[PDB]
Amino acid sequence: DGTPFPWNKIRLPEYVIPVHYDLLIHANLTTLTFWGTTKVEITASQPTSTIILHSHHLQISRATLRKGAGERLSEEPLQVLEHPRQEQIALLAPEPLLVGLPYTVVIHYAGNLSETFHGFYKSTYRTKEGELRILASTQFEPTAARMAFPCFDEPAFKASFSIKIRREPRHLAISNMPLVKSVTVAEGLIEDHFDVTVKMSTYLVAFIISDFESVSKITKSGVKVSVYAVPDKINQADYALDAAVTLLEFYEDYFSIPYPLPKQDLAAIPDFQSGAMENWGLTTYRESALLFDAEKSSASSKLDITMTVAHELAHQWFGNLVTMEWWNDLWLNEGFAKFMEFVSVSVTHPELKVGDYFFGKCFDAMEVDALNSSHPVSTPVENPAQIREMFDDVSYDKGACILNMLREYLSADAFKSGIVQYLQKHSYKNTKNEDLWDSMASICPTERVDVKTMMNTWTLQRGFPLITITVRGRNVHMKQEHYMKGSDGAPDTGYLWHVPLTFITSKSDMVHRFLLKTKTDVLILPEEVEWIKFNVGMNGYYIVHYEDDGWDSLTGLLKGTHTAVSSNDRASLINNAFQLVSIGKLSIEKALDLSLYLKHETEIMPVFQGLNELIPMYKLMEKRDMNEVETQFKAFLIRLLRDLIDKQTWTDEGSVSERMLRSELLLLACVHNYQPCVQRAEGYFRKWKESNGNLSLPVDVTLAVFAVGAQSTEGWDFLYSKYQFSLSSTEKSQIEFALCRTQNKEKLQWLLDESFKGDEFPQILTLIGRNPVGYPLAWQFLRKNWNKLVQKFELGSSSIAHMVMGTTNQFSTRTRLEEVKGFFSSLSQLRCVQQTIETIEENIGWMDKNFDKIRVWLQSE
Amino acid sequence: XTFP
Ligand SMILES: *[C@@H]1O[C@H](CO)[C@@H](O[C@@H]2O[C@H](CO)[C@@H](O[C@@H]3O[C@H](CO)[C@@H](O)[C@H](O[C@H]4O[C@H](CO)[C@@H](O)[C@H](O)[C@@H]4O)[C@@H]3O)[C@H](O)[C@H]2NC(C)=O)[C@H](O)[C@H]1NC(C)=O
Ligand SMILES: *[C@@H]1O[C@H](CO)[C@@H](O[C@@H]2O[C@H](CO)[C@@H](O)[C@H](O)[C@H]2NC(C)=O)[C@H](O)[C@H]1NC(C)=O
Ligand SMILES: [Zn+2]
Repeated sequence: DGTPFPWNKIRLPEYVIPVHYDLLIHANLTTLTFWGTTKVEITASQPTSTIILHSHHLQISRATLRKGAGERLSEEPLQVLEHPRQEQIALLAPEPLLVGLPYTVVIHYAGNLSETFHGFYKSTYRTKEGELRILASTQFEPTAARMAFPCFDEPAFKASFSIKIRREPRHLAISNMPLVKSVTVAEGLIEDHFDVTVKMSTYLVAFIISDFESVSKITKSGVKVSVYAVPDKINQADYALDAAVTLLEFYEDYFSIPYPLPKQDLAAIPDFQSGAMENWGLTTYRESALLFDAEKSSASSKLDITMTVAHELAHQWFGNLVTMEWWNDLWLNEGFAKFMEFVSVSVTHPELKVGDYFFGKCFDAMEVDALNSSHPVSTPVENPAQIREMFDDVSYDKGACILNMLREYLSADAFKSGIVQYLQKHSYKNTKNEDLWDSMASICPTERVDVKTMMNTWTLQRGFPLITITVRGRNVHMKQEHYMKGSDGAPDTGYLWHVPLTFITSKSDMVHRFLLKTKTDVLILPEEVEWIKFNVGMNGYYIVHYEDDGWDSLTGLLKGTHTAVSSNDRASLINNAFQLVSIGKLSIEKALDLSLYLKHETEIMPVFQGLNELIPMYKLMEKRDMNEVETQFKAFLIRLLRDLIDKQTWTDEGSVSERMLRSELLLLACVHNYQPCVQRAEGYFRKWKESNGNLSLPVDVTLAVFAVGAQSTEGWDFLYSKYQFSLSSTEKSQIEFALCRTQNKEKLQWLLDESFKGDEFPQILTLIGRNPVGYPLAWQFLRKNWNKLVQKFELGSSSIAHMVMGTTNQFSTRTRLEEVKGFFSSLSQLRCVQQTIETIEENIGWMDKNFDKIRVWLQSE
Repeated sequence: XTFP
């Protein structure tokens, strides 16, 4: 007979809830199969003779329903129906269950270790001898626990878990809780009974069967922080371990809540596909994201480790102790951890200077949000798997930004208290979006803020506001409007926000709050002010525009003192100035006059904003006909940066931000023939060539000295003979970019032709195309060899898109737009080409708008 | 995670 699957919803019925799972997993890492018995204690809220749960790619051997114990213990068999399309299964009982009476489902199943790195999946690694060894691991977010064991796989059905793993003596098991006892079950078997967990969600259950070494430390709370990894690299886990300990202590103090587990394990999984996952008690990480080698694997690796560990541990409280009711609030989760990365490291590891990274992330978030193709942070997910791919990390970065704006509006300690009260009222339970806001509002400043209503305006609406300030005596007029950057058409939305404005004036040094809830509002000051500046600290997720002569007074403030406002404040001024120059509300003059202040600037964040906005203008001018203005603009840029370039040292000292800036400034100063830098680089290059590479060169200056070393054929042939032998990335790609900065077009065509046959060539085509002398060469070679090229690199990835867009991204003249369209017609290819043609048309537009102005501006000075 |  045929039985209709007794359920037609996407969510599980709400009236049958589990209490406690008893999981027995028995996996075989050489057969790549694993069988299991799971026991689920359940309670029915209503009478029903069917139980609906999740199971995916598991052949249910047999399932039974037990009730009671002792003389009353009863066991019935259960009929099993399977709805694979929905990843569901029904268990049909002969007589309906009794409301509130406890039952126990027992399911015997088996499956295959997943190759797809989802669920209970297999991973491999090679020891330092070539011996290939396997291990099994889990990745359940968002809904893959269905694959390791049947269950109510929704994050609001929290249960306890009693996990038991059958493994060989060779292996070693780890899970969320500590191992209580190991019992020899059979000849080659060993059962690891892990402690019973606290009430948690399914997708955070984790276990690992591996042959890992570990290194452990204990915090003041007695928590045992251990880092597991492969035996070869385990001497690379000291740093991550100390960071985990420090950050665990920080989080215990900040949340005023003890870490809710007895221990905490950071596992370095080989070829990890998700970067890291916050399994309660057993956080997993890509190898590169957790381990640190003496020979610097990267100048930014030792910071990625700290930010990763801070995020993953932040989730141990916010997210696992208190978890979202449904995936439609996952954004908040990823927001908080991401914001906590900033709050925590900023205190724990002050030497890393995480602030620059975080605020740059906010800049990128706004840049995306300002476009028509953007979505609000909070979106109703009807299926977690279908709409978990639609969500993008930029949404989560917004989330963190918004949360920072909020933390700064409300007192910092007010925010902290709201978090403490949120996590205490809701431990071991599930929360909605609005619950955090409600907890935020009930905090008293040591006017009610009504955080709920305000926050809804930022979460439920795409985009952010542009804020315009007009000052007539003591009357400060404020305007808000959806800042939409798309210049195509005139579509307008009535979006309004609750903007938590913050300002400072030339008189009072104190920060002033003002919550703009309407389109227009007026704020009265005690006395006239020399100048005023809104969005103090760059924390709020908006941009201000000063009407009348405000921009003048602020430009004068910067040029006169510039320390009057904070480093971030100056970075904000630059960013907003140019973004407003884009939407036609500020003269390009005003923006350049502003940038003039940059001769005194020492901090990295404003200098980088200024570079981000000034370099592309010069890059556009490179493809331009006349250089009589291009040279003048490059001269203006180097006059700007002359003091800052001189200030820098030729080492690898400082934070990631400072090293990156050092590299940029030195390579820039040397690529435009700055006497001091060119001569020093030639000196380093001579000494390097004398030893044939034996002499160590600072990795931050190697790009400058190699870019100068490829000038004359003498150094160029040397660098080519050197790159031939090298395979390392830092060793080879730096020399590659060096050889691509040559004033000898013969070497250029030689490199093109030879690299076509696989000498690398994907990036080489672009890095050669964006060369001032030979940029037409790279665009003309792609037309005659396009068929062979597309054949070699097929479709997808970034090769095709990086070399098609790279060769046509900085085109200034319309004569070249015709040459792009007449090419791509003769042939996600269409998407790449459409983006490229659109950006070229925008280039010609910006030229038409601003070139004649910039020329005149470059004269007055 | 990705942070991002
Ligand atoms: C996964 O499946 C594989 C098989 O596909 C399975 O591997 C086999 O396990 C058995 C049991 O451990 C192995 O047989 C043992 O080999 C060791 C090492 O040589 C011997 O020491 C053992 O002999 C002892 O036990 C005998 C019987 O009790 C005694 O007579 C003797 O005195 C010893 O004390 C025993 O022969 C076998 O070598 C492997 N490999 C293969 C190819 O069979 C593995 O156990 C499975 N793992 C899980 C977790 O299910
Ligand atoms: C894991 O995959 C294998 C196939 O790669 C499955 O093996 C099949 O099992 C069915 C039913 O037991 C047989 O009729 C087929 O002949 C088997 N195929 C092979 C190639 O052996 C196996 O069933 C999968 N694991 C589970 C738990 O279903
Ligand atoms: Zn996260």
